[PDB]
Amino acid sequence: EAPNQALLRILKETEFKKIKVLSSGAFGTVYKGLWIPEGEKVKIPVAIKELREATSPKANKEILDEAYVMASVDNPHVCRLLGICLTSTVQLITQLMPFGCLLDYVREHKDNIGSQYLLNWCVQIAKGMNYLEDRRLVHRDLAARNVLVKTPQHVKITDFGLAKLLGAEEKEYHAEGGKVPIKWMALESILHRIYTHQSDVWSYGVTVWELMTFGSKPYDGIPASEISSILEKGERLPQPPICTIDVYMIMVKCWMIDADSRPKFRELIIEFSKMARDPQRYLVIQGDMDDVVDADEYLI
Ligand SMILES: CN[C@@H]1C[C@H]2O[C@@](C)([C@@H]1OC)n1c3ccccc3c3c4c(c5c6c(n2c5c31)CCCC6)C(=O)N=C4
Repeated sequence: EAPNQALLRILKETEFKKIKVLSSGAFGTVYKGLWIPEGEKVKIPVAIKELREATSPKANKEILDEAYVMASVDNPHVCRLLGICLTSTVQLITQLMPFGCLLDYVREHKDNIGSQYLLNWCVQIAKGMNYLEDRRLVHRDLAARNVLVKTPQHVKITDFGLAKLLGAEEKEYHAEGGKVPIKWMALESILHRIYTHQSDVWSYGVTVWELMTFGSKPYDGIPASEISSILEKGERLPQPPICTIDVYMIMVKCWMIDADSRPKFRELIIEFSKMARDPQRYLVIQGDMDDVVDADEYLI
């Protein structure tokens, strides 16, 4: 329907100086870096992603898909794509999220994370997702590992490696085979490989649980083959200790079998917002260079 007029920006390799690896693995490597366009007199902290070295024409098709998706989103709670670089090895340039991945941030900081933070993150992610829903986009890989931390007060949804743009009002996405995170998935997904905005809500549910348990592993133990039967059984994840029944009851709703019974992201924004006005009522926690510009201030 609506034409996608997003701009894809092609950047010169000599406009950005790498600085250090921040993570390599199966997927590839990610660099901390600076982007210093033309004469513009700005330096922009960036992360440079290079889907390994291996230039198999499979690895460039995928990174180009991510870039497609990331170029089509503009929201405070969704990660910023700056452009791509067309070297032999094709590089994704995104905004640096210095504090890293939110899952590691909760593990690394429990003893210092208060309810105000937990509830604010929940609101911010719900905003990111509500906005993806507006852009008729289905994330399919929402999990705490895929949300990054720009500042502890500001998180952004990332990893669009599995995301799909729903074509002409095509209610649900029918997927191929291939590796898929089972423990974060709606049931109608694990069984029929259907993916809906409502199935994203489910993973929102597990994402919140990962936050409230400070980074625990969903169904730690249970191998992935059981997960479907276990959920048909009516079993769900346990109420985290810090969690009031108010909060946990919202998790549980994300995990209903009737997809349309679960809450809409716009509703999750509201509920978590109300809770964020009085955090200690809802979560019970012991103790409770010169020309640098952030990407979020660098517009064109
Ligand atoms: C566990 N999740 C990973 C940690 C990581 O590799 C991944 C693939 C994962 O996260 C989504 N990843 C991306 C994957 C797809 C698009 C963008 C990123 C990405 C970015 C950044 C990452 C950082 C770290 N990853 C960063 C980034 C590791 C910690 C330092 C910063 C960053 O600063 N801006 C973008």
